[PDB]
Amino acid sequence: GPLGSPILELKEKIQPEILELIKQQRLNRLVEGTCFRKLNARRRQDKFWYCRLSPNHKVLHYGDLEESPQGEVPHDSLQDKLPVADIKAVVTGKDCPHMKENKEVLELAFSILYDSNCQLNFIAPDKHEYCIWTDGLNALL
Amino acid sequence: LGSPILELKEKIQPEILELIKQQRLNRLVEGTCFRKLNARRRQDKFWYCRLSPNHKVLHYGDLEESPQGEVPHDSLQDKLPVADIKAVVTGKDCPHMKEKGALKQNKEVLELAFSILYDSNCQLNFIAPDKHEYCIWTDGLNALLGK
Amino acid sequence: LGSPILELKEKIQPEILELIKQQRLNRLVEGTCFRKLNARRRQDKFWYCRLSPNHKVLHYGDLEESPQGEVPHDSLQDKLPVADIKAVVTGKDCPHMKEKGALKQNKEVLELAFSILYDSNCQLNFIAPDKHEYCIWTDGLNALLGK
Amino acid sequence: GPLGSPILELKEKIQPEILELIKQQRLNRLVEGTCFRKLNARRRQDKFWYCRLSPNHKVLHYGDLEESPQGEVPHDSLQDKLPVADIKAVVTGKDCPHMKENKEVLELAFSILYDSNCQLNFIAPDKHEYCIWTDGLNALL
Repeated sequence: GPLGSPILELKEKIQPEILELIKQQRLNRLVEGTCFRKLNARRRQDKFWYCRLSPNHKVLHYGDLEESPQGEVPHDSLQDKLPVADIKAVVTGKDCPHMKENKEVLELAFSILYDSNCQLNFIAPDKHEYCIWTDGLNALL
Repeated sequence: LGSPILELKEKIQPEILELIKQQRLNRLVEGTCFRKLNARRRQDKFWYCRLSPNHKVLHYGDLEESPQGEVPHDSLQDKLPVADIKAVVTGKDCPHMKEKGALKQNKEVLELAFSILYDSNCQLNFIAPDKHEYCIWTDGLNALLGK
Repeated sequence: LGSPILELKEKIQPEILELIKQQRLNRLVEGTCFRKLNARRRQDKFWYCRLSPNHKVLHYGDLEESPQGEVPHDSLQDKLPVADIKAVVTGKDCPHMKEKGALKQNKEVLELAFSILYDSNCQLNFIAPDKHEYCIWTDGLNALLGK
Repeated sequence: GPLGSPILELKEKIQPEILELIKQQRLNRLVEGTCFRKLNARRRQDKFWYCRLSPNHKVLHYGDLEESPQGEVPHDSLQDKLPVADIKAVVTGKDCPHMKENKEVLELAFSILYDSNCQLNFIAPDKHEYCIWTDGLNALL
């Protein structure tokens, strides 16, 4: 009473809540993160590099790992960081600066462009990890 | 080619918005019995309005009483093609809420009033029987038009 | 450890059912003004019933008129702890729909009647003002109890 | 009119439709399928083996591939088939008959038990494919 009707709550409440929870889940995939292999390591062992979103969603954290992790990678421990605010664009495939030259690698390549003319270049280990980053970056941006 | 990780954004999310949208519209397909406005002595005092199953036309027609069963789309005299709708207005902005003489409405019914403007001179004027039917129509018409 | 492919079943699906559930319950938190039953000459002719924000207690109390603003939970005389509810009955199975004398209800209101049975002798008896409020209460009580 | 209210459609319509579409999506992941490497091939090349659900959801189809596919694998072309009706159980990890003996492989192992005491044993290529099969089999069963 005496105005308004729960008939409205499908559009006014249920719909935005569902969009929000799907948004949050696209972002939480990034918070969890991905371990990438250091492809040009020429160390005796395999070397790894981790990238993940901070818990408040405002900062990318990334850095070298001595081993592939079997659990959570604390973000503050990683060497490097990138304010999400400082991201200009995400580019994909042939558009990536490290891809100017191979059909399968192009499907896995993405780059984050930031600042002056800086770029954080990736080659995802598989198409699921690739989709996690590109979809999560779309949500973020 | 292309991971199932994408189907939250690309499949589940639009299919959920489509379900919600279709439900808002199907509430008008069911339709509503309205009190007839400017009804003379001895004329039918009700009329029914419902959206066609394909969501393309509003069917409507007078009724002698509030119906106990379903009123099929085809049995209603009149059609208003949805494409012909200019706008929906509510409350004080409805022509039937601007009557000055014997046709004036009680102000008590202001929160219940809406009109569909079509064809740059015409209205379908409504007074909802209640606030829930009001919301069915205004929310349903939002879905049919903008959102 | 453990893929994001699982979060359709394990995260999105339960969070959607929880949203829907919480909405059905929050419709009772808003509550409804009911017509007072067996009201004597000069007694308050309305009463309000609403669920506590934590969904644990039904608050209710008499009102002199149908309220224009919100009726806060705390201002209502009486509490019925949800845990104390045995059952919900409807229509012909409501005690107030079995009255034989001066307290009998018009049969027209049968589809609007429901009662909450509590404490193995007591009822809160309701006649919903309309079919939409009826559904708010019956659907809301289903969510509070079974589903 | 004159009975019922759209207030009911959250519980009676929206809720089951959403469960159904999520069900359908867990099953469609299987319809698309997964290419598995033939780990004990000792052919000159890599050999592959595909497994997928039929479009009507009633039959598993699987068989050897000469190459990793870059597209849709028609199900009728695959050598073998398994009525879903004939599936007794899905077992996981240490419970798998091919796992009686290695923490990372156990996380990827699953077996479909069918018929007499038959078993179709798998080692998923990655944790995403593993989850696609186990979640999809749960939906199916």
